[PDB]
Amino acid sequence: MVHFHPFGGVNFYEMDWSLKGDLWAHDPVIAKEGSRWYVFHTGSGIQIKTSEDGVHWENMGWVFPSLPDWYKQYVPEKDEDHLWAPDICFYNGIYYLYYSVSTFGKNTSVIGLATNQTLDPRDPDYEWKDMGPVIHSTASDNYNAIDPNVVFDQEGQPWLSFGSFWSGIQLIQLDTETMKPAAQAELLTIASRGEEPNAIAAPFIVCRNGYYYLFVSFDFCCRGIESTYKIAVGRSKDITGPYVDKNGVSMMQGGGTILDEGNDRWIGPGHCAVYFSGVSAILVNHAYDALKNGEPTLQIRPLYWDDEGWPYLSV
Ligand SMILES: OC[C@@H]1O[C@@H](OC[C@@H]2O[C@@H](OC[C@@H]3O[C@@H](OC[C@@H]4O[C@@H](OC[C@@H]5O[C@@H](O)[C@H](O)[C@H]5O)[C@H](O)[C@H]4O)[C@H](O)[C@H]3O)[C@H](O)[C@H]2O)[C@H](O)[C@H]1O
Ligand SMILES: [Ca+2]
Repeated sequence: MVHFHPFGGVNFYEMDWSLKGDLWAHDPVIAKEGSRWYVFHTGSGIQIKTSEDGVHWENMGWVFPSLPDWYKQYVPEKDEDHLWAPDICFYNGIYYLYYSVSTFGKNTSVIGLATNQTLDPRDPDYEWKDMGPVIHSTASDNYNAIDPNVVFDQEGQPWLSFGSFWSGIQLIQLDTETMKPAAQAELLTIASRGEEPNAIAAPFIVCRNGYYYLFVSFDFCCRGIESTYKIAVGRSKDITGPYVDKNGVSMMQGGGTILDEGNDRWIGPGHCAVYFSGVSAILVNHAYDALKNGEPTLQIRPLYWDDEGWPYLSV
Protein backbone atom coordinates (compact mmCIF):
# COMPACT_ATOMS: atom_id res chain seq x y z
CA MET A 1 0.00 0.00 0.00
CA VAL A 2 2.76 2.41 1.05
CA HIS A 3 5.22 3.29 -1.70
CA PHE A 4 8.01 4.40 0.63
CA HIS A 5 7.64 1.23 2.77
CA PRO A 6 7.11 -1.32 -0.03
CA PHE A 7 6.68 -5.01 0.64
CA GLY A 8 5.79 -6.39 -2.78
CA GLY A 9 3.30 -9.19 -3.22
CA VAL A 10 3.48 -10.40 0.39
CA ASN A 11 0.21 -10.95 2.26
CA PHE A 12 0.94 -10.36 5.95
CA TYR A 13 -2.36 -11.93 7.02
CA GLU A 14 -1.62 -15.37 5.42
CA MET A 15 1.84 -15.79 6.96
CA ASP A 16 3.16 -17.58 10.01
CA TRP A 17 4.67 -14.93 12.28
CA SER A 18 6.32 -17.32 14.74
CA LEU A 19 9.73 -15.70 14.53
CA LYS A 20 12.95 -17.73 14.62
CA GLY A 21 16.66 -17.02 14.67
CA ASP A 22 18.58 -13.95 15.86
CA LEU A 23 15.77 -11.91 17.40
CA TRP A 24 17.61 -9.52 19.76
CA ALA A 25 16.32 -6.09 18.75
CA HIS A 26 15.50 -2.70 20.28
CA ASP A 27 13.62 0.06 18.36
CA PRO A 28 13.25 -1.91 15.10
CA VAL A 29 12.13 -0.95 11.63
CA ILE A 30 11.77 -3.22 8.61
CA ALA A 31 12.33 -2.85 4.86
CA LYS A 32 11.98 -5.26 1.96
CA GLU A 33 13.82 -5.15 -1.37
CA GLY A 34 13.14 -7.89 -3.88
CA SER A 35 12.73 -11.16 -2.02
CA ARG A 36 14.91 -10.06 0.93
CA TRP A 37 13.78 -8.56 4.25
CA TYR A 38 15.84 -6.30 6.50
CA VAL A 39 15.59 -5.14 10.11
CA PHE A 40 17.44 -2.06 11.31
CA HIS A 41 17.65 -1.50 15.04
CA THR A 42 19.48 0.20 17.90
CA GLY A 43 23.04 -0.94 18.50
CA SER A 44 26.65 -0.53 17.48
CA GLY A 45 26.76 1.45 14.24
CA ILE A 46 23.07 0.63 13.61
CA GLN A 47 22.57 -3.14 13.68
CA ILE A 48 21.10 -4.93 10.64
CA LYS A 49 19.34 -8.29 10.35
CA THR A 50 18.13 -10.02 7.18
CA SER A 51 15.55 -12.67 6.33
CA GLU A 52 14.33 -14.57 3.29
CA ASP A 53 10.73 -14.83 4.48
CA GLY A 54 10.34 -12.21 7.24
CA VAL A 55 10.17 -14.97 9.88
CA HIS A 56 13.66 -16.50 10.20
CA TRP A 57 16.14 -13.71 10.98
CA GLU A 58 19.93 -13.64 11.07
CA ASN A 59 22.34 -10.89 11.95
CA MET A 60 23.78 -8.93 8.97
CA GLY A 61 26.47 -6.57 10.24
CA TRP A 62 25.92 -2.87 10.78
CA VAL A 63 25.71 0.40 8.88
CA PHE A 64 28.64 2.43 10.26
CA PRO A 65 31.87 0.60 11.12
CA SER A 66 33.14 3.90 12.55
CA LEU A 67 31.08 6.80 13.74
CA PRO A 68 31.17 10.00 11.66
CA ASP A 69 33.36 12.70 13.21
CA TRP A 70 30.55 15.24 13.12
CA TYR A 71 28.67 13.46 15.94
CA LYS A 72 31.07 15.04 18.41
CA GLN A 73 29.89 18.54 17.43
CA TYR A 74 26.47 17.60 18.91
CA VAL A 75 27.01 14.84 21.49
CA PRO A 76 30.55 15.32 22.85
CA GLU A 77 30.01 13.18 25.99
CA LYS A 78 29.16 10.05 23.96
CA ASP A 79 31.95 7.49 24.18
CA GLU A 80 30.43 4.29 22.75
CA ASP A 81 29.28 3.45 19.24
CA HIS A 82 25.58 2.65 19.77
CA LEU A 83 23.19 4.46 17.43
CA TRP A 84 19.51 4.58 18.27
CA ALA A 85 16.11 4.12 16.68
CA PRO A 86 16.75 3.96 12.92
CA ASP A 87 14.01 4.65 10.42
CA ILE A 88 14.02 3.42 6.82
CA CYS A 89 12.17 4.68 3.78
CA PHE A 90 12.55 4.35 0.03
CA TYR A 91 12.07 7.20 -2.42
CA ASN A 92 13.12 7.68 -6.06
CA GLY A 93 15.52 4.74 -5.98
CA ILE A 94 17.34 5.77 -2.78
CA TYR A 95 17.05 4.25 0.70
CA TYR A 96 16.96 6.95 3.40
CA LEU A 97 18.05 5.71 6.84
CA TYR A 98 17.51 8.19 9.66
CA TYR A 99 19.00 7.46 13.08
CA SER A 100 19.71 9.02 16.47
CA VAL A 101 22.97 9.98 18.16
CA SER A 102 22.40 10.64 21.87
CA THR A 103 23.13 9.62 25.47
CA PHE A 104 20.56 8.30 27.92
CA GLY A 105 18.58 10.89 29.88
CA LYS A 106 19.97 13.94 28.05
CA ASN A 107 18.66 15.94 25.09
CA THR A 108 22.04 16.72 23.58
CA SER A 109 21.08 14.69 20.54
CA VAL A 110 21.13 14.71 16.77
CA ILE A 111 19.29 12.82 14.06
CA GLY A 112 21.50 11.79 11.14
CA LEU A 113 20.84 10.55 7.62
CA ALA A 114 22.58 7.76 5.72
CA THR A 115 21.61 6.79 2.17
CA ASN A 116 22.17 3.79 -0.07
CA GLN A 117 21.22 2.77 -3.60
CA THR A 118 20.33 -0.72 -2.37
CA LEU A 119 19.93 -2.69 0.84
CA ASP A 120 21.69 -5.74 -0.60
CA PRO A 121 25.41 -5.95 0.33
CA ARG A 122 26.02 -8.39 -2.53
CA ASP A 123 25.29 -5.54 -4.96
CA PRO A 124 28.37 -3.65 -6.20
CA ASP A 125 26.48 -0.37 -5.62
CA TYR A 126 25.92 -1.09 -1.90
CA GLU A 127 27.41 1.75 0.13
CA TRP A 128 25.96 3.54 3.15
CA LYS A 129 26.84 7.18 2.52
CA ASP A 130 27.10 9.64 5.42
CA MET A 131 24.71 12.45 4.51
CA GLY A 132 25.14 14.36 7.77
CA PRO A 133 22.87 15.77 10.45
CA VAL A 134 19.15 16.37 9.90
CA ILE A 135 18.00 18.15 13.07
CA HIS A 136 19.46 18.40 16.55
CA SER A 137 18.68 19.45 20.10
CA THR A 138 20.86 21.08 22.74
CA ALA A 139 20.28 21.40 26.47
CA SER A 140 18.73 24.81 25.68
CA ASP A 141 15.95 23.26 23.56
CA ASN A 142 12.66 21.94 24.95
CA TYR A 143 12.66 18.84 22.71
CA ASN A 144 14.89 15.79 22.17
CA ALA A 145 16.12 15.03 18.63
CA ILE A 146 15.86 11.23 18.68
CA ASP A 147 13.44 8.58 17.35
CA PRO A 148 12.89 9.74 13.72
CA ASN A 149 10.03 8.64 11.48
CA VAL A 150 9.37 9.78 7.90
CA VAL A 151 5.90 9.76 6.35
CA PHE A 152 4.84 11.11 3.01
CA ASP A 153 1.43 12.67 3.09
CA GLN A 154 -1.46 12.52 0.62
CA GLU A 155 0.12 15.15 -1.56
CA GLY A 156 3.48 13.33 -1.72
CA GLN A 157 5.13 15.77 0.72
CA PRO A 158 7.60 14.18 3.19
CA TRP A 159 7.41 14.94 6.90
CA LEU A 160 9.64 13.99 9.83
CA SER A 161 8.28 13.22 13.27
CA PHE A 162 10.58 12.53 16.21
CA GLY A 163 10.98 13.08 19.90
CA SER A 164 11.27 11.57 23.35
CA PHE A 165 10.38 13.26 26.67
CA TRP A 166 10.96 17.04 27.19
CA SER A 167 8.03 18.64 25.31
CA GLY A 168 7.15 15.39 23.51
CA ILE A 169 6.56 14.50 19.86
CA GLN A 170 7.65 16.96 17.17
CA LEU A 171 6.78 17.27 13.48
CA ILE A 172 8.57 19.16 10.70
CA GLN A 173 8.24 19.29 6.93
CA LEU A 174 11.08 17.83 4.84
CA ASP A 175 12.10 19.06 1.38
CA THR A 176 11.99 16.36 -1.29
CA GLU A 177 15.38 17.00 -2.90
CA THR A 178 17.36 17.13 0.38
CA MET A 179 15.10 14.95 2.56
CA LYS A 180 16.04 17.43 5.29
CA PRO A 181 13.98 20.26 6.79
CA ALA A 182 14.41 23.73 5.41
CA ALA A 183 16.49 25.86 7.77
CA GLN A 184 13.42 28.01 8.48
CA ALA A 185 10.92 25.14 8.64
CA GLU A 186 8.52 25.35 11.58
CA LEU A 187 8.86 22.73 14.33
CA LEU A 188 5.40 21.62 15.54
CA THR A 189 4.68 19.72 18.77
CA ILE A 190 1.94 17.17 18.07
CA ALA A 191 1.77 14.88 21.14
CA SER A 192 2.59 15.09 24.83
CA ARG A 193 1.59 13.50 28.13
CA GLY A 194 1.29 17.14 29.23
CA GLU A 195 3.14 16.63 32.52
CA GLU A 196 6.59 15.64 33.76
CA PRO A 197 8.51 13.68 33.03
CA ASN A 198 6.50 13.39 29.81
CA ALA A 199 7.14 9.70 29.02
CA ILE A 200 6.20 9.69 25.34
CA ALA A 201 8.57 8.67 22.54
CA ALA A 202 9.07 6.72 19.32
CA PRO A 203 6.50 8.28 16.97
CA PHE A 204 5.36 6.47 13.84
CA ILE A 205 2.78 7.98 11.46
CA VAL A 206 0.82 6.10 8.80
CA CYS A 207 -2.03 7.15 6.53
CA ARG A 208 -5.07 4.90 6.14
CA ASN A 209 -8.55 5.63 4.77
CA GLY A 210 -8.39 9.40 5.07
CA TYR A 211 -6.75 9.63 8.52
CA TYR A 212 -3.20 9.90 9.79
CA TYR A 213 -2.52 7.54 12.68
CA LEU A 214 0.16 8.57 15.19
CA PHE A 215 1.52 5.57 17.08
CA VAL A 216 3.64 6.39 20.13
CA SER A 217 5.22 4.62 23.08
CA PHE A 218 4.16 5.58 26.63
CA ASP A 219 6.14 5.19 29.86
CA PHE A 220 9.51 3.56 30.45
CA CYS A 221 11.74 1.48 28.17
CA CYS A 222 15.15 0.09 28.86
CA ARG A 223 14.54 -1.50 32.25
CA GLY A 224 14.38 -5.16 31.19
CA ILE A 225 11.64 -7.06 33.03
CA GLU A 226 10.85 -3.88 34.96
CA SER A 227 9.97 -1.90 31.81
CA THR A 228 6.56 -0.29 31.55
CA TYR A 229 6.47 0.66 27.90
CA LYS A 230 3.15 0.49 26.06
CA ILE A 231 1.98 1.31 22.54
CA ALA A 232 -0.71 3.98 22.10
CA VAL A 233 -2.41 5.49 19.05
CA GLY A 234 -4.47 8.51 18.01
CA ARG A 235 -5.53 9.97 14.71
CA SER A 236 -6.13 13.18 12.77
CA LYS A 237 -7.55 14.08 9.37
CA ASP A 238 -4.63 16.48 8.78
CA ILE A 239 -1.02 15.43 9.26
CA THR A 240 -0.35 18.43 11.52
CA GLY A 241 -3.11 17.44 13.95
CA PRO A 242 -4.89 17.64 16.19
CA TYR A 243 -4.24 13.97 17.00
CA VAL A 244 -7.05 12.57 19.16
CA ASP A 245 -7.73 9.11 20.59
CA LYS A 246 -10.86 6.92 20.62
CA ASN A 247 -12.23 8.82 23.63
CA GLY A 248 -11.85 12.29 22.11
CA VAL A 249 -8.79 13.08 24.25
CA SER A 250 -6.10 15.15 22.54
CA MET A 251 -2.72 13.46 22.26
CA MET A 252 -1.29 16.81 23.46
CA GLN A 253 -2.92 16.12 26.86
CA GLY A 254 -1.93 12.50 27.36
CA GLY A 255 -4.53 11.14 24.95
CA GLY A 256 -3.80 7.82 23.30
CA THR A 257 -5.66 4.53 22.93
CA ILE A 258 -3.58 1.62 24.24
CA LEU A 259 -2.89 -1.01 21.57
CA ASP A 260 -0.62 -3.25 23.68
CA GLU A 261 0.68 -2.96 27.23
CA GLY A 262 2.22 -6.42 27.32
CA ASN A 263 1.59 -9.33 29.66
CA ASP A 264 3.54 -11.50 32.09
CA ARG A 265 5.50 -13.14 29.23
CA TRP A 266 6.34 -10.22 26.92
CA ILE A 267 6.91 -7.13 29.03
CA GLY A 268 6.90 -3.51 27.93
CA PRO A 269 6.17 -3.71 24.20
CA GLY A 270 7.13 -0.51 22.48
CA HIS A 271 8.98 1.53 19.88
CA CYS A 272 6.80 0.32 17.08
CA ALA A 273 6.47 0.49 13.32
CA VAL A 274 3.48 -0.23 11.11
CA TYR A 275 3.72 -1.56 7.55
CA PHE A 276 1.20 -2.50 4.86
CA SER A 277 1.03 -4.81 1.87
CA GLY A 278 -2.15 -4.86 -0.17
CA VAL A 279 -5.01 -5.15 2.33
CA SER A 280 -2.75 -6.56 5.08
CA ALA A 281 -0.70 -4.85 7.77
CA ILE A 282 1.78 -5.64 10.55
CA LEU A 283 2.81 -4.14 13.86
CA VAL A 284 6.55 -4.37 14.55
CA ASN A 285 8.00 -3.61 17.98
CA HIS A 286 10.36 -4.90 20.62
CA ALA A 287 9.38 -6.41 23.95
CA TYR A 288 11.38 -7.55 26.96
CA ASP A 289 11.59 -11.33 27.41
CA ALA A 290 10.41 -12.26 30.92
CA LEU A 291 12.09 -15.68 30.54
CA LYS A 292 15.47 -14.37 29.24
CA ASN A 293 16.17 -11.73 31.93
CA GLY A 294 14.45 -8.98 29.97
CA GLU A 295 16.35 -9.43 26.68
CA PRO A 296 14.78 -7.08 24.08
CA THR A 297 13.13 -9.19 21.40
CA LEU A 298 11.74 -8.50 17.93
CA GLN A 299 7.97 -8.87 17.64
CA ILE A 300 5.99 -8.90 14.37
CA ARG A 301 2.23 -9.45 14.47
CA PRO A 302 -0.64 -8.96 12.02
CA LEU A 303 -2.42 -5.65 12.59
CA TYR A 304 -6.15 -5.40 11.91
CA TRP A 305 -8.45 -2.42 11.51
CA ASP A 306 -12.03 -2.23 12.79
CA ASP A 307 -15.14 -0.80 11.12
CA GLU A 308 -14.36 2.72 12.35
CA GLY A 309 -10.73 2.48 11.19
CA TRP A 310 -8.97 1.91 14.50
CA PRO A 311 -6.16 -0.68 14.62
CA TYR A 312 -6.25 -3.78 16.80
CA LEU A 313 -4.19 -6.91 17.40
CA SER A 314 -5.78 -10.36 17.33
CA VAL A 315 -5.85 -12.73 20.31
O1 LIG B 1 20.20 -0.94 23.92
C1 LIG B 1 19.02 -0.71 24.69
C2 LIG B 1 18.72 0.78 24.83
O2 LIG B 1 18.88 1.46 23.59
C3 LIG B 1 19.24 2.82 23.86
O3 LIG B 1 18.05 3.61 24.04
C4 LIG B 1 17.16 3.63 22.91
C5 LIG B 1 16.23 4.82 23.10
O4 LIG B 1 15.41 4.66 24.24
C6 LIG B 1 14.33 5.61 24.18
O5 LIG B 1 14.67 6.83 24.88
C7 LIG B 1 15.27 6.59 26.16
C8 LIG B 1 15.57 7.85 26.99
O6 LIG B 1 14.43 8.34 27.70
C9 LIG B 1 14.72 9.68 28.10
O7 LIG B 1 15.64 9.67 29.19
C10 LIG B 1 15.12 9.33 30.49
C11 LIG B 1 14.53 10.56 31.18
O8 LIG B 1 15.40 11.69 31.09
C12 LIG B 1 15.13 12.57 32.18
O9 LIG B 1 13.97 13.33 31.87
C13 LIG B 1 14.24 14.18 30.76
C14 LIG B 1 13.50 15.50 30.87
O10 LIG B 1 14.07 16.34 31.89
C15 LIG B 1 13.05 17.19 32.42
O11 LIG B 1 12.99 18.43 31.70
C16 LIG B 1 11.76 16.41 32.24
O12 LIG B 1 11.42 15.83 33.51
C17 LIG B 1 12.07 15.27 31.29
O13 LIG B 1 11.19 15.24 30.16
C18 LIG B 1 14.77 11.66 33.34
O14 LIG B 1 15.93 11.43 34.16
C19 LIG B 1 14.31 10.38 32.68
O15 LIG B 1 12.91 10.28 32.91
C20 LIG B 1 15.47 10.25 26.90
O16 LIG B 1 14.57 10.95 26.01
C21 LIG B 1 16.12 9.05 26.23
O17 LIG B 1 17.53 9.13 26.46
C22 LIG B 1 14.14 5.87 22.68
O18 LIG B 1 12.87 5.46 22.20
C23 LIG B 1 15.24 5.09 21.98
O19 LIG B 1 15.87 5.94 21.03
C24 LIG B 1 20.03 2.79 25.16
O20 LIG B 1 21.43 2.77 24.89
C25 LIG B 1 19.64 1.48 25.82
O21 LIG B 1 18.94 1.77 27.04
CA1 LIG C 1 11.10 4.45 15.38
